[PDB]
Amino acid sequence: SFFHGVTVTNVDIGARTIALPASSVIGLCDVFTPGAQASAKPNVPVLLTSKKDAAAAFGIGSSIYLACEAIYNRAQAVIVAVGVETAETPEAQASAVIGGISAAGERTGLQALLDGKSRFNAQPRLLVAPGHSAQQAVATAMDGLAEKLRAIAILDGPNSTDEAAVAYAKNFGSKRLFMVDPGVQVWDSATNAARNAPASAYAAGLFAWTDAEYGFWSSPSNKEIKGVTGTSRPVEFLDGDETCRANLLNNANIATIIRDDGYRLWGNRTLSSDSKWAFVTRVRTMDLVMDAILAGHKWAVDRGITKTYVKDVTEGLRAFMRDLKNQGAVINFEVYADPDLNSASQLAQGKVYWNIRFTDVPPAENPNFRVEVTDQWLTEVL
Amino acid sequence: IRDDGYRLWGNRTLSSDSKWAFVTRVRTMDLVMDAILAGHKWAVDRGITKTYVKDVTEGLRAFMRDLKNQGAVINFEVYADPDLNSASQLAQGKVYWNIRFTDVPPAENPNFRVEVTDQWLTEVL
Amino acid sequence: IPQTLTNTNLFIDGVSFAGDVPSLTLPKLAVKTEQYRAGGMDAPVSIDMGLEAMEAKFSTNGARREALNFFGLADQSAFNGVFRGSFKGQKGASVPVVATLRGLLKEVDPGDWKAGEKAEFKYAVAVSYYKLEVDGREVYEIDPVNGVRAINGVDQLAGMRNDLGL
Amino acid sequence: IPQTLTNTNLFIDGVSFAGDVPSLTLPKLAVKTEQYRAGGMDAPVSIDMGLEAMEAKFSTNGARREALNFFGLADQSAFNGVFRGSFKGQKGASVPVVATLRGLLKEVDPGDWKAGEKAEFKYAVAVSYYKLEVDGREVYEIDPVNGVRAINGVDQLAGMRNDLGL
Amino acid sequence: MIPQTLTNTNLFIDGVSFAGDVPSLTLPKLAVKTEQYRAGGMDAPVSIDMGLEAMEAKFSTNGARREALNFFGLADQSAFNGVFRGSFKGQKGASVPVVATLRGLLKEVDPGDWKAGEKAEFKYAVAVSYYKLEVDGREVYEIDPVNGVRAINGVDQLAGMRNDL
Amino acid sequence: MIPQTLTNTNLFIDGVSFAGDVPSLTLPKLAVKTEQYRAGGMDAPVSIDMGLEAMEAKFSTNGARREALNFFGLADQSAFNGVFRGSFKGQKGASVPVVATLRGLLKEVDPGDWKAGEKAEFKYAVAVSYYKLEVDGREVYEIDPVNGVRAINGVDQLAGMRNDL
Amino acid sequence: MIPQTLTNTNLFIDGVSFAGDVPSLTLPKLAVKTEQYRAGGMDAPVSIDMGLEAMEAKFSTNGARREALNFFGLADQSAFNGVFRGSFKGQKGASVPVVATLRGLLKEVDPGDWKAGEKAEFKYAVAVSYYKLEVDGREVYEIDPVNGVRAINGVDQLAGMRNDL
Amino acid sequence: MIPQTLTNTNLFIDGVSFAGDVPSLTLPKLAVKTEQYRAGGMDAPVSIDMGLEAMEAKFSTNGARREALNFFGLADQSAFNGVFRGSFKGQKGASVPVVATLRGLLKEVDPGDWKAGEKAEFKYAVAVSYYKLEVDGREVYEIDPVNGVRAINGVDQLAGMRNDL
Amino acid sequence: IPQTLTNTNLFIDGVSFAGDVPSLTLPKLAVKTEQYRAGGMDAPVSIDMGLEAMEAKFSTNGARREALNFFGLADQSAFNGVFRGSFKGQKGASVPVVATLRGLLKEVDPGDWKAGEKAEFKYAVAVSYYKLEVDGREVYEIDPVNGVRAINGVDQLAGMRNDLGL
Repeated sequence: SFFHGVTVTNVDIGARTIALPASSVIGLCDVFTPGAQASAKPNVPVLLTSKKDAAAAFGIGSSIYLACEAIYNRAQAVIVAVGVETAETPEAQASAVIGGISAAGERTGLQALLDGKSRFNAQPRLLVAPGHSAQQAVATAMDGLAEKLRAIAILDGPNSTDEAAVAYAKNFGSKRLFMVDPGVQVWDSATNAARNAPASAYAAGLFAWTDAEYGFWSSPSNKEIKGVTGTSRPVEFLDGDETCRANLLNNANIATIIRDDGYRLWGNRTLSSDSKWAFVTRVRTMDLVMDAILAGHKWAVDRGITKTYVKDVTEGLRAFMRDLKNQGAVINFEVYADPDLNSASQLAQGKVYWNIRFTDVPPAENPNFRVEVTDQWLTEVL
Repeated sequence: IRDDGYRLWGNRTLSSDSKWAFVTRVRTMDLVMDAILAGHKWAVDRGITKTYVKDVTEGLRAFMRDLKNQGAVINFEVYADPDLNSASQLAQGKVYWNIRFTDVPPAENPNFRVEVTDQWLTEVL
Repeated sequence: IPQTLTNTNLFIDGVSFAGDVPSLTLPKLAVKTEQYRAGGMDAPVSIDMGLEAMEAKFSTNGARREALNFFGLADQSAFNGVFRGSFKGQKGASVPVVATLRGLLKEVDPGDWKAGEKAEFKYAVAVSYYKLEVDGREVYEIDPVNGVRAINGVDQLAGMRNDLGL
Repeated sequence: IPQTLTNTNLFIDGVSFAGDVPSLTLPKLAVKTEQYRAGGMDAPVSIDMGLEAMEAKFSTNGARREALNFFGLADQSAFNGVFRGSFKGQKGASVPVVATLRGLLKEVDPGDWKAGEKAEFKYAVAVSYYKLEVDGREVYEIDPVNGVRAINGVDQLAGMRNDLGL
Repeated sequence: MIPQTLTNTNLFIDGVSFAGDVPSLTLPKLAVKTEQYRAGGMDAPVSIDMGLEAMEAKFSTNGARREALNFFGLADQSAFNGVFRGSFKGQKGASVPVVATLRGLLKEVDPGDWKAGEKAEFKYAVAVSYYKLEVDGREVYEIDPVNGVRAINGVDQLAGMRNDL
Repeated sequence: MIPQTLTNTNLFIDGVSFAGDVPSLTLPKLAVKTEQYRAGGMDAPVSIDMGLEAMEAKFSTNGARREALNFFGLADQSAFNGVFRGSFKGQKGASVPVVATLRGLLKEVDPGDWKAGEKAEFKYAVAVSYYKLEVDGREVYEIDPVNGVRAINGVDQLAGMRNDL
Repeated sequence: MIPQTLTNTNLFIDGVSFAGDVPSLTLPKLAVKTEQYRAGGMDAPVSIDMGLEAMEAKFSTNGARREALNFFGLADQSAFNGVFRGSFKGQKGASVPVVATLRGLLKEVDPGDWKAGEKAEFKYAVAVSYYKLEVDGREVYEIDPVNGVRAINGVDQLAGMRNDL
Repeated sequence: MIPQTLTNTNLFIDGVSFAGDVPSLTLPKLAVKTEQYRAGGMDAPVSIDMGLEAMEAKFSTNGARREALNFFGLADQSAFNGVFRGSFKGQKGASVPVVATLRGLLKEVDPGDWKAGEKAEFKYAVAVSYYKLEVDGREVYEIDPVNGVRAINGVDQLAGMRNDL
Repeated sequence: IPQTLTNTNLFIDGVSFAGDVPSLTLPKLAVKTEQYRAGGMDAPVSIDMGLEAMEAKFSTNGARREALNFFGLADQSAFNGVFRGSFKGQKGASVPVVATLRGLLKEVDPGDWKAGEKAEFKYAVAVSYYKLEVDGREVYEIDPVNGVRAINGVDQLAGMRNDLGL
C-alpha cells in the first residue's frame, strides 16, 4: 500500500555531523560476526559513509564498528573497510587477516583493500588493522601492501612497557610504517566501563582530519583527538634531555599520546631506516602530490606523441604545481623535461621522461626558545 | 477531512495503471497540449518547406521554456523524430516530434522523522 | 583546413530572405570583466560578472514588411529569428552555423535615400534568447531569464542557481 | 527577389520637388532600450521605454523658397511633408514606399559656398507625426500626441491608454 | 585565498521568488554601540562592546510587486520575513552561497521620481527584528534583539557575558 | 516573475487630464514611525509599528496649468483630489495599471528658475489627507489619517490593534 | 492638453524694461505653513492650512543697471514694485502671457565672483509684500500679506474662513 | 630623499593572509586632542598636547571571508588582532616594509549595495585598542590607550610627562 | 641583423590552428606609471604601480568549436593557450618566440557577415598567467596570483613579498 498526507514517525538518529570532505580514504580490517543485522559478506570490501551504514554493514558489538566509531568521532571521511571471519587460534586469525589469493578469483583479508579502485573509486591511503598490527607477520603484510598502494600503514604495539615497544620497532624501518604504542583506553555507554582500543583508528581518523583543512602537507603530530580518555600507560614529554617516556619513544620513531585523557598525538617520524624519508610529511607529500597530478593527467597516456606533446604537458605540470605553491603545499619547485633520457628510440616504445624535482615544508618538530632573565630594563622601575 | 467541509483530500485518479495514478500527471499531459495546440493553430495544412520541421521544433521549445518559467514542468526535451520522419511520410502530410518532458510530483506524503533527545540539556545551566 | 564564410541567410517565421539580406551580425558575446587588483598582487585579474547586453544587427536593402512589422510592438521577445551561415572550407563539404535569436527589434534605421544608390535599412535586435549551433550541434545557449548560460551542452550557471535558490 | 531603391521624390503641400532633392532621410525609429539586469540573471534584457526622438533629414541643392518658408515658424507641426520612394526589384513592377512626416523644420544648414560646387542646403525635420506605408498599405503610424504607435494596423499602445485613463 | 566577489543575487519574500525584479540589496549594517572610555591615567579613549545598533535592511524593486507591497505596516511584527541570497564565484568557479535569513518588519516604501522615460524604483526598508547570515553552509551571525542570543560563529556571545559575572 | 518597470504615466486633477504636461511624479513616502525599543536584557533595539509619517505627494508641470494652480491654499481641505496613474509593461506586454487615488491638500507651488532658453518647471506638493494605491485592480493601500482605517491588502490593520486589547 | 513651456521672459522695474538684461527669474515660492496634526485615534498626521510662508522673488542681472540698484534698502516699503512676465508657447503657437505683478521690498544685492574672463552676475532678492499671478488674462493668485485678502481664482479664501466661524 | 610611494599592500587577521582579497585600507587617524588656550595677554590661541583621539582602522573586503566576519562583536576585546602591511618602493627599488600591528576590537560590518553586475564590498571598522607602526624595521609609534605608554620613536612620551611634575 | 616575423601559430590544448588563425596579438605589457612631481623638482618622474591588465586578441575566420567552447565558462583561467611566432632574420636560421597565456576568454565578436567576405571571429583573452620566451629561454613570467613578475629569470617582486609577508 501507500500513505497520503503527513505521517509523523519516531526514529533514533544522532547529530547531523555528516558533512563529508572527500580528501582521505582509510583501509580497515578487523574481525566481526556475520549476523542477520550485519549486511556484509566477510572477505568483500564495503565502502562506508558514516556511522549509520557502519552500523548497517556490520553489527553494533562487532570489532569493526568499535574500530570504525573512533574514525567518525574525529573525521567524517569515507572508509574502504574489509571484514574477516574470526578464528580460534591466534595464528589462524593472523593468517586470515592477511588473506591472499586463496579464493577462486578473489582477494581476501588485507589484500581486498587493493580492490579499492575499480570497485569503489577510492584507493586507500591509510592502512589500519587495530590490534592485529601488534603481530609481526600481520605488520609485514601491512608493510608490503603499502608500497603496492602508496599508502601510510599505521601500526600498533603491545600493551606492555616501553622496552617491548622499542624492540618491536627495531626490525622495521621501511619508510611507510607509523607506530603508535600506548593503548588508548576509552569509555563506552554499553557496559559503562573503560575499553582498550588499540590506537590505530584514532590516528587514522586524525590523518584524514588534517587533510580536510590543514592539507596533506601539514603534520598531524600535535593535533587533538575526540572521543577519548586516557592511555593504558602514561607517557609525557618533559625537558632537560633526561629519560622522558616521550623522547625515548620518539627516538625509536614511535608516536605517543601526551596530554590529559588522549588529548594529543606526538609522532612526526615514520619507521624508516633511511634518513631522507624520516618524517611523515615527506612520505605523504611525495605520495599525495602525484595523485593530485596523475588525476588531472588521466590524459597524456595512450594519446599519441606530436611534436609539441612534451611541451604541452610540462606546461600543464607547472600549472598543476603553481596552485600547490598557492595553497602552501610546497616551497619553490622546478618541472622540466629530461633532455638526455628523451630520445627517438624511446618514443617508439612510448617512453617519455620528466623531472618534477620539488621541495616540501619541514614540520617544526623542535621549536627552541633561548631565554634568560636579564636585569637590563631595571631602570624602567624608578 | 477537517471541520464542516474544510478540505479535499484526493491526489489519485481511478487508474489501474500505476503511471497515471495522480491527478496532476493526467491533467498536465492534457493541459500542456492545448497550451501548445493553441499557439499552434498553424503548423497544420500549411505546406512543408525544407526548414518546416526546424522552425516549429524551435517554436515548441519556446512555448515550453515559459512553462519551465512558470513552474509547470521540470526540465524537458523537444526534438524531431529522426527515424519516423521520412520522404514517404511527407507525401501524406505526416510529421513526427518527441515532446518527452517530466512533471512536478505532488507531495502527498511529507514524512517528519522526529525524536526528543537530551542533547542540548547543558544549555540549561 | 582553411575555412571561410560563403553564404548567409535569414529566417524569421519561416519567411525566407533568400536574396534580400546583404549583411547580418551575430551578437558580440562579451563577458563582463572588472579589473580586480587586491592586496598582494601587481596586476589586475579580470573576473566574471555575467554577460553584456547582446545586440544583433542585420540589414535589408528593400522594404519587405516582414522585418518592419516586428518593430516596437508590446510583446518583447516576439521577433523569433534565425541567423544562418554556411562555412565552406577548402576540402569540399561545408559546416552550417545556425543561430536563433529571440529578442525585441530595437531600431530601424533607413539611411540616406540618394536616388541611385542602395536603400540599406539598418535593423537592430536586442537579443533575449540566443543559441549558437555549429555543425548541427549546440555551442551556446544564452537566456538570462531562468539563467541558463550553457557552453557546449553543460550549464555554467548550475552552481549559482543552487546558491540563489532558483 | 532582389529589390533596391531607384527613384525618390518629395512633396510638401503638393508642391513637387521633381528634380530638386538629391538626398532625403526617413527618421531612425529606435525604441528606447535600457539594459535591465536584476537579480537571478547574468545578462541584461532590454526593455521598451517608448520610442526615441524622430529626426528627418532632407537636402536641396538650390534655394526653392518652398522649403525655406517653413523654418522656425510658431506653428509647430506645420511642415506636413511626404517622403516617397519607388523600390523597383528585379522582376519589373515596383513597390511604392510613402511616408508622411508632420513635424517642425528644425534646422537649415547651407554648407560651404565654394563657387563651382553644389549648394547642398541641409534640412532637418523634428518629426511629430510619422506614417510609413509600403505597397499602398500601412506599416507604421507614430504620433505621441494621443499615443497611437501602431504596427501594421494594430495599435500597440492600446494597453497603456486603458491603464492611464486616456 | 582565491579572489571572490558578487556576481548575481536573489530575494525571497514569504516563499515566492523575486527572480527578475530586484536590482539592489542592502544587508543590515552590523555595528556595535561604542562608548568612549577614557579615564584617569589612560591616554586614548577605548571603545567598549556595549550592544548593537539598529539593524535595517534596504532592498529595491523596479515593478509593482504585490508580494512586496503586501507586508507594509502590518499590525503584527515579524509577519514580513524575507530571505536575501548572494553567490560569490571565486577564481576557480567554486561559487559560495551567501544566504541571509532576516525576519524584520517592513518599515518604509517610497516609489520615487516617476519620470516618463526613466524607469521607476520602489525602495524598501526593513526594520530588522532577527538576522542570520550564512557564508557557505555554516551559520556566522545569528542576531536576536528580543532574545539574549547573539551568536557569532555559532556560539552565543551574550551567554559568555553572563558567565563572567 | 517577468521583469516589469514604468514606461508611461498620467495625472488627473478633478476630472481633467494632464495628458501632455507632467514630466514627474512622486507618490507619498509611506513610512512607519519607529521608536527604538531597547530595554533590560535585550541587546539590539527593535523598531515598533507606532503610526505612519507625514504623507506628501510631489508632482511637476512644465506649463501654466490653470487647473493645477486653482487648488493652492483653498479654505477647505480635500478640495484638491488628484489621481496619479502609471503603467508597468512586463516582459510579455502584460501592462499593469498602477493607479493611486489621493485626496490631499495642495501644499506648495514654486515656479523655479525662469531662465530664458531653459524650460520652466512648476513643482507642486500635496499635503496628503487620503491615499489609496491599486496595483492591478486590487486595492493594496488605503490610508485614512483622519479615520481609523489603515487598510493593507483590503483588511484594516488598525481594527486588528483594537481587538488585541 | 497641448504641451506648453517657457520660451522667453521679460522684466519691468517701475515702468522701464529690462529687455536685454535678465538671464534668470524666480517667482516667490507659494507654500502653506503646515502644522502636523496627529491626535488620539488618528493614525497619520494631517497637515493643516494655517497661513502662507515668506514670499521671496529672486531675479538676476548681468550688467550694472542703475534702475535695479536704485531700489535697494529704501526707507519706504513697496517703493520697489517690479513686474515679471513670461510667455508659454504651446504646441500650436498659442502663446500664453504669464504676468506676475509683485510689489515687494528689494532685499539683497550680491555682485558675485568678478572673474576677468567670466561674465559677472548681480543676483537680486525681493522681500515680497504683494503678489499677483495671471496665467492668460485671468487673475489666479492675489496674495495680500498685510491685508486679509488671499484671492485664489478671484475669490477670497480668507473671507470664507471668517464666515465659517 | 628619493621619491617613494605605495605600490602594494597586504593584510593579516589572526595569522591567515588575505593575499587576494582586500582592495582598501585605512590606518587609524592619529590625532591629538587639542584645547584652545588663549588667555590674558596672549593674542592667538595655542593648542595643547592633551591626549589622543579615538583610533579607528577601516579595512575593506570584496568577498565573504569567514576569517574576517568571525571577529565581529565578540565578548572579549582584543580577540581581533589584525596586521596591516604596506610596501613603499622608492626610486631605486629599495622597498620599505611599513607594517602596522594593531590589536583592536572589530566595530562595524556593512555589506553595502549588492547590485547585480557591480561588485560587492564588505566595509569593516576596527575600534583600535592598541596600535604599533613600524616604518622599516624600527618602531615609530606604539600607542597603548589602556596603559600609560605612548611610545614615539621608541621612547615613552607619557613617562616624560610624569617626570616633569 | 635585420629580423622580421614570417609565420605565426596558435595552440590551445595541443589542438593546432595551422591554417586557421590569420591574426593574433600578445598582451600589451604596460607598467602602471603615475606622474609624480613633489616639491623640489620641475618635471614629473614616473613610478611603478605594478602592471596593467593584460589583454590578448586573436582571430579566426571560421567556426572551429575549439576556440568557441572556452567562452564564459565558470572556471576562470581555463583557456590555457600558446602563442607562437617564428622570427626569421636575414642570415637563415630563425628565432622562435613562444608565449603561453592562461586566462579567461573575454569576448567573441563575429563581425559583419556580408555574404562574400571573410568571417573574422574576433576573440579576446583576459590574461592571468603570461610567460614570454625568446629563442627557447625565458624572458617574462607574469602571474599576479602569488606575484611572480619575473624578468629574464630573476624575480622583481622578491623584495615586496618579504615586505608583505607573502
